[PDB]
Amino acid sequence: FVPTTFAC
Amino acid sequence: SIPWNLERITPPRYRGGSLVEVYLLDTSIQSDHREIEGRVMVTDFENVPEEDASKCDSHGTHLAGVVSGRDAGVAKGASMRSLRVLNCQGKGTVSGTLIGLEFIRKSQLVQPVGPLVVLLPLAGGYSRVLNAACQRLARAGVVLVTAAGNFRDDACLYSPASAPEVITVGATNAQDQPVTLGTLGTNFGRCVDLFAPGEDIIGASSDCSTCFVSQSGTSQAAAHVAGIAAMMLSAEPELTLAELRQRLIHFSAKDVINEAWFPEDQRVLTPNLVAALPPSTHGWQLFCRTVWSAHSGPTRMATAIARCAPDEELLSCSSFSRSGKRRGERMEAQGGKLVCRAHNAFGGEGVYAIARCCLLPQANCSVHTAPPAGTRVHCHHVLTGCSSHWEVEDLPNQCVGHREASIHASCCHAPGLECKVKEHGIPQEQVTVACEEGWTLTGCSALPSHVLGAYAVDNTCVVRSRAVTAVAICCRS
Amino acid sequence: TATFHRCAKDPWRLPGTYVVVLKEETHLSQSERTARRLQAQAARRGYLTKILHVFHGLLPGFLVKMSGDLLELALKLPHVDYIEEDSSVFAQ
Repeated sequence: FVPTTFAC
Repeated sequence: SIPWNLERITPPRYRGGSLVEVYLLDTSIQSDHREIEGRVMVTDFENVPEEDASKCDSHGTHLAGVVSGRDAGVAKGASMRSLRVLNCQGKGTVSGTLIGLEFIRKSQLVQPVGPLVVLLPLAGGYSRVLNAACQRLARAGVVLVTAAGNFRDDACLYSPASAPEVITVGATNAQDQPVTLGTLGTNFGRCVDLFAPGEDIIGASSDCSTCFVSQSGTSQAAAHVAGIAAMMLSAEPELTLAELRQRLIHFSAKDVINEAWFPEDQRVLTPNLVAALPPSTHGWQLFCRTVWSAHSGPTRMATAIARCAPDEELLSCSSFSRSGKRRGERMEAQGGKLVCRAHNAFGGEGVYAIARCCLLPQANCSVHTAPPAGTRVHCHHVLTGCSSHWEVEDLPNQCVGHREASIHASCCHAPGLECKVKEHGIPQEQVTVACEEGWTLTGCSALPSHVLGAYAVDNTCVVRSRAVTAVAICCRS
Repeated sequence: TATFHRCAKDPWRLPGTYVVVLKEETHLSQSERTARRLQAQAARRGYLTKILHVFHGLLPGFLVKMSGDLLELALKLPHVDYIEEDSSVFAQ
């Protein structure tokens, strides 16, 4: 999961 | 060497997207990445809110790569066009999204091409206007695929996920289970159409022009279905949205999700399907799908309505309430078309209407009703479905109901259609009876000890109670 | 008969900008006139407004930057179906 993926 | 997700969507027998164009609404993208170079056209449409570079284009670049990437893409051929509606923080607006969708429709009117697929890898809360714009664009003949949302929550509370006519996609992992990450994870519930791989998905990284990164999310899942849809529409360009949706359901892996992962009330509502590409094996076949209504709510005279698409026939109608406080269901015409309506009982929390909607050309279908007599009615034509409703607070091409209930038979003239009825009963929270392989469940009901309801799950008829007998009507060419 | 809607997720609301959605068969010329009408009526009340976009092709209507004070007035304009406060969407 990367923070560019909300709200991971 | 094959990424797990691309193997997962590969069917048990096998041997694109070029006639189709896939629009992407997302962050900016690194269009020179070697996965996608020459395959993505950047429109330079941009409508984004102010913030509040590798990072600016990470999300969009990865998803363009999932759809069309030459090494790790689903639809390796496919042409894409990108619109920028998400800023460097991955944030957009409903208005910006509307303007983007409008831009796509205007482009199409000015320069018509073939089938269009629009991937909406984004979510906000339920939005009336965003849902309406999606619906209107779907009705104009454009296919929309969206992320279910990443909040481990009911997708009906989010848009465009909740939007009628849009294909909404949840995320499953390498073990085919719904993705969960703490209190976060794939959304679920009756607004989700199917699941697809959306954890540990390798694709283009905007870190460098040849780099790759694994990302997770329901957008990655939605991107698999956009790719699969682009391939399906290249092979069969005339598919209507309803025909495409029925194929996506039909070619999915079934009953591979452990529904224990979902909150208890969402289990019955959430389709247990993981997307896959159609096999090389494919003559006409009967496709049916189960359509759950919105919950009626608790008003004493509340009704829930489940509808089929214009090109589908309603072959049966069932209902379900969790309390069992229920007045059953009936098929009623509406704009010259049959819908499934379910009735709440006095003091009931509400009910669901559950349609079985099927692709049956040349069908002439009708309803035969008998008011309370036990009570019986038959197709005097093949019987495809029995329903029953009552107005009281409590209790062979033939349907049989309770003596105090009205009983309704769905009867179709459909030559070339063979149907049979399969029964099973036991002493029981749930009784179950499945059609035989190659047969399509058209109807599911319980013989008239206190039943909560009945519903088709794929080709299995499920009856829920508090000597219960499940009855499946099964048909084939 | 025109209704107002805003995001149930309060942190995701974006007050101060509204999508004015007009009835299905409304023509672009009518949307433009309705927008100008809002701005004139607002101006007489001492309010600045900005028409950011006029929608046509999917939904008729317009996007307007204005104080929510004007919503009762805006809901009474001709052709209005409903008005929605703008809100946030996010990469998934």
